[PDB]
Amino acid sequence: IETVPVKLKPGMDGPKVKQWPLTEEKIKALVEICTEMEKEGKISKIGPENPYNTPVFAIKKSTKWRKLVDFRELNKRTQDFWEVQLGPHPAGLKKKKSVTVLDVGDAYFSVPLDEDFRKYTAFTIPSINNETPGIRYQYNVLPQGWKGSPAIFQSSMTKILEPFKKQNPDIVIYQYMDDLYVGSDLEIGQHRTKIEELRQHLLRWGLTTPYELHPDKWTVQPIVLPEKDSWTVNDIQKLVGKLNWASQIYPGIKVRQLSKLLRGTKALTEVIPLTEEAELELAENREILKEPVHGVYYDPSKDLIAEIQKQGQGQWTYQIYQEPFKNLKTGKYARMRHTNDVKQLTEAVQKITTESIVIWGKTPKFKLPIQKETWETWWTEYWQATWIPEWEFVNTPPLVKLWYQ
Amino acid sequence: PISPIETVPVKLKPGMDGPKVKQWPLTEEKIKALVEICTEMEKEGKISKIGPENPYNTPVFAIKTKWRKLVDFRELNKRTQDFWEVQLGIPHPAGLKKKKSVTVLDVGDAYFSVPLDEDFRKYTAFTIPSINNETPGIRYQYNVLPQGWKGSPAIFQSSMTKILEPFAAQNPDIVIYQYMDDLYVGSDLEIGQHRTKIEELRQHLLRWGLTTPDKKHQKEPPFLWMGYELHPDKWTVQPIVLPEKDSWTVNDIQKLVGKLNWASQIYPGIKVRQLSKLLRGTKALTEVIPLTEEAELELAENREILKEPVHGVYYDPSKDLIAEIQKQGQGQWTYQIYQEPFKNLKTGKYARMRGAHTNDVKQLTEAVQKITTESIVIWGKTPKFKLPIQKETWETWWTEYWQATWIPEWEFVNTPPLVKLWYQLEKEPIVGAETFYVDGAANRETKLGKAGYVTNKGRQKVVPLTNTTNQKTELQAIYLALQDSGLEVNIVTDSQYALGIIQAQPDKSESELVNQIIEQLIKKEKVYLAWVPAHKGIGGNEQVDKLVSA
Ligand SMILES: C=CC(=O)N(C)CCOc1cc(Cl)ccc1Oc1cccc2cc(C#N)ccc12
Ligand SMILES: [Mg+2]
Ligand SMILES: [Mg+2]
Ligand SMILES: [Mg+2]
Repeated sequence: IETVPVKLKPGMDGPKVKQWPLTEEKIKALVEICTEMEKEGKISKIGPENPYNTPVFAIKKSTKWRKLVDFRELNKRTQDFWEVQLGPHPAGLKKKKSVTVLDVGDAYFSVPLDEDFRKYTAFTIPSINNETPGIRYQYNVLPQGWKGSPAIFQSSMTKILEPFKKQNPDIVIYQYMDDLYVGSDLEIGQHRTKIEELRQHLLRWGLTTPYELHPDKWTVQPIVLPEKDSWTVNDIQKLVGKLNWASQIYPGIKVRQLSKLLRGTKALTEVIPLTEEAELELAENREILKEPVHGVYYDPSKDLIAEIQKQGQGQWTYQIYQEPFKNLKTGKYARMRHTNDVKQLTEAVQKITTESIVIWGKTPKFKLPIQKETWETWWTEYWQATWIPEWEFVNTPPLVKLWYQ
Repeated sequence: PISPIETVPVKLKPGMDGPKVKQWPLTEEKIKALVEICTEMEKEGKISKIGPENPYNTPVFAIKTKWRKLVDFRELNKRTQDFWEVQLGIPHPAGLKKKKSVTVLDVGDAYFSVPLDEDFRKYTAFTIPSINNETPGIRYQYNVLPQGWKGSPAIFQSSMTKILEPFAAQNPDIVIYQYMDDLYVGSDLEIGQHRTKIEELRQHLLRWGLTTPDKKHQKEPPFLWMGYELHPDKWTVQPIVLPEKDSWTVNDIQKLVGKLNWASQIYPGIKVRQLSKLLRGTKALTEVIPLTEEAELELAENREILKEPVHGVYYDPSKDLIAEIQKQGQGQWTYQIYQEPFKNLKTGKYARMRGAHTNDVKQLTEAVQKITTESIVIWGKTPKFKLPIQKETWETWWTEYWQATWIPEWEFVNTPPLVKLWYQLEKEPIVGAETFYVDGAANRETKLGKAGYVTNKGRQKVVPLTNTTNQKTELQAIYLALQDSGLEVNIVTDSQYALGIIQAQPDKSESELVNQIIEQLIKKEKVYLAWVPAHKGIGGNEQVDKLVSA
């Protein structure tokens, strides 16, 4: 009933981001959703004296349209409030064998928002062909997607969960945005049961809830060298190039014995027997790549970065790092195709972002291999998460596709 | 007439106070004009005479037959809060739905018909000068939205939306667009009752204080609107006039690409690429820019097309939306959108390179993207595409392309020029083809350099190069190996720069060298291009390096 005061950082004005144009089908969906949110008191119409704006999108998490607000700009502009002033990430969640994600964002609509801050939540439902000024609303309650909402609701969440963490001391519960991450070491069937108890405990305390992960299996992919029956000059040149690249990372790699096999000016297609010294050197280089890198630590103050490469045939490689060549994690995502490139990239971005949330508690900045406007047009057609990471668009063609392959 | 509409509250930007700009003195005729305008405005409640305690002022002037009062709100506008930006875009004629009847109402004195927040009126104070400051001047303030104040467009539109809502509620047949101080009303009623519904809306607005033009006094078709001509069955742009000049300034060229851009939304085939290249010398808008031969040809071709007249049709939501694209050459593209085969909603162009080197399929996909974004804005959906490229061509490209790409539903239309891959690099080295180890180098100071090769058949060569960079020489080495090889060649380079540019498989470039390489790659049958790290003694590569360095 009483509201928590909320402030923006020093000398920071609210968000003024532009609403992206939408298909008639997404607009009609937004107008229905908002017409009902207005009847329930959750949002109210606003007048021209509010200049603020945050973009909104319609997506599907099912057959029922859902509304998603891009509070990325408002989040940067409140961040001291929800990063310093309020809310903590546990290191053991990546270790559990099962982790289930529970959407608990509907709990926020039970809590009024500071009347002096509501103007900063303004958003616009666009019209087609600029026929009419968009429909303009702001929020009366805590909105999904604002980093303030979990921070304001934290105390209530601790009270509702405290019974359950009593009964189950070895189960880990981490909150990020509108979701709860619940990790056990239990057998799967026991795990889903422990999850069901928590849902029922949540529901009977007035918190409606509508995805299971296994961080045990994640890892950093070791670099893999080919194994051929007959090598040509081209295969040795590729092999020497890849190993040359890998030695910015692993120091012990040697190429002397391998490149000796190429002394002279030889035809690319010429079969070169792998001498014994060369073969032993290659064999040693395969063992060096088995180990991991040495001095690669997560710094919580620095941004996480995810690069992604298209490998064709539905495979995408990714690396997460904070400083170049110093990968905290690397991976390859696969798609059992009826699929397309944007569905695949969009899906990969959500996996990487979840993985990043579980491991470090924040989302990485993506370097996406796609044309900006193509991304801006189709990303909602497959987006199901309720958060939105930062991204930029790399237009330089990675020639390192082959290496991370 | 002033409105019993509620007022929007208004604040100055935090920590700012109201303007105090002194009133410049005026001629006794201008001073008499303002006294008579202000008393007529006082009578209608639009302004009120204020005491002496108001500390604010904004200069006022007069001009002309009918004199008009004008106020300089620059200083107050700098001090008032920001508002929700009023509509920037405007409706596009190709998006208007066909309607049997359409009416245009101009709201008169629109801003002066709307009340202004009470607490904010003090900051509008102005002053009519007394002759030779003999006595004090007359202090006035506004009670309605001033003309030229920052808030007026947004609060007037806000007020007009609210006013219309009750009338729209009890008339779900009529369609009302608002734009500036106009309303455009469309229906499919019998022109008689449509004249009736118009008369009702007029009276509804007249009750809220909004005067509207007497029927048989309201504009008639075709409407000159934001550079358009709107006929009841068709639309087109207003006539375009491209100057003839012996010399051209930067400013003259901007005005020229401007009008052509405008023309291209309905005149198929407009081109501006060679013209806009001229303006890469963005400088003083006065700097005279000598014209290119390609710019002369472009502009001439444009005048040819502007000679015949063209029109677009309006939109019918039940019919499909369709986009067709044709190549224009030299990297320029043209497209039409339509529902019925020769009745275009609109047309447009696309010429961007967005990079030094590209190829046709990438540009076609970019063109499909620009159309997709435009269709959503204008109609709220994406069209079906008819495109001059076969599925095999596009599938092969988008599958090998490192970047992610969305392929709409489209159909092959067989209308040359078709879009094709002029060449394709080999994916595997070529047996029985000579292997060229290439390299180049230049002195970063003298800018002199050399390109050469060393092959497996024992051939070697070095060519001298003047005023070049390490990067250009590395492509020059590749060009040399193409020139001196048979129809199949394996080339090996240590240049990531040069590899990247060729692996991307361009068919068009800004580089004369790269265009030459492209010509060579087309004439070959099989080319394999391979990379090795420099200065690692690979062999082949080591010998060209020693060669080219000596
Ligand atoms: C005249 C023929 C025509 O447009 N037709 C048959 C169909 C589309 O038009 C409309 C359709 C509707 Cl549902 C409402 C208003 C319309 O008309 C205008 C829509 C937007 C801006 C306008 C600007 C002016 C001026 N000046 C006049 C009319 C406008
Ligand atoms: Mg918005
Ligand atoms: Mg460009
Ligand atoms: Mg070199």
